[PDB]
Amino acid sequence: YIPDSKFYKVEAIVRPWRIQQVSSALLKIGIRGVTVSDVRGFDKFVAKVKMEIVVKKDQVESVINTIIEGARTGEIGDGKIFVLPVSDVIRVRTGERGEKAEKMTGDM
Amino acid sequence: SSDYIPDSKFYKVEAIVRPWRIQQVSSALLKIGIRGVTVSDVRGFDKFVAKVKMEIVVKKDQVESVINTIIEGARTGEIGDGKIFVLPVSDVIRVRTGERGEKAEK
Amino acid sequence: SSDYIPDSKFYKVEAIVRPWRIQQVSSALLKIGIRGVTVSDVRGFGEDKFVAKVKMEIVVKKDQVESVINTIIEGARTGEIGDGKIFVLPVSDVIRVRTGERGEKAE
Repeated sequence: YIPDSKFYKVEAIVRPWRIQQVSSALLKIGIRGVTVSDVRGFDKFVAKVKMEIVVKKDQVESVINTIIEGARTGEIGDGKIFVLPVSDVIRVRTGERGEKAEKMTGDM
Repeated sequence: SSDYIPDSKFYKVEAIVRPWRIQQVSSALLKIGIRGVTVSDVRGFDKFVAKVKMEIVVKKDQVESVINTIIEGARTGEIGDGKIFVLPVSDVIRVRTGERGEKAEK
Repeated sequence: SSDYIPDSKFYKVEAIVRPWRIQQVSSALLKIGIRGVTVSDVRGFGEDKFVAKVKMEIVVKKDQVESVINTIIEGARTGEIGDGKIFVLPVSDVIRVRTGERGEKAE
């Protein structure tokens, strides 16, 4: 990927009713945590949700594929996935940084 | 300089602007042929100022027209008009088809 | 290292933290002269059960990043599981809407 980076944010803008399917699919590949927020596409709007996950470079393709598995319906309006370089990941609780900081360690 | 660092094929143009200027920005962007803007409610400084984040991912060569157009739609002249951020995007994937890169952009 | 990869003039510091720590993080940043933090509500899905968090975003110069990280931790840390994470992403440029000022003038 260009830019090259140790970590990447995978940002998926998908249908709100596909949250659980994407989340469950990610869990199967060891991605235990996703961050979700409400967004609107074009007072007429289309409701979407942004799903954000930060992973190591070697996990990006698996994450993309897994999100598609959960989010795809075959109908126009399935959304888009963006990949952005992440220079650093820090765990607030411990100050751990990098690989020691990327995994989600919240309660299930 | 248009040669943004880091170099990337795509960039996210992220604008934090006044909530009431969103239709104006969207319309202005439509006038230059750009669609697919995503909008979300954010807040700046339990007292807050309501703002809207508008996000559009485009090719490197579209960035300057997008910046100019957002300003055109969002500027009022008063303090609090907001800011625009440009961030490198390594790839774009259309969920429906699996198309990647330029095919997936619009 | 402070020499972040990718190398960039600016970086977005993105903190996903406990909602009740907003005021402490904002105050702490103010104490080091940092203003212009933007916040939004997010849901940690990782019945439709979730954890409420707030995403705090600030775009700063490369040389402000370490102070910003440390200050956010100071404001947001409780020591208990669930304090959240900070992400750092390169930002190629900042533009002020009112003036059209770019680069450091805008940031």
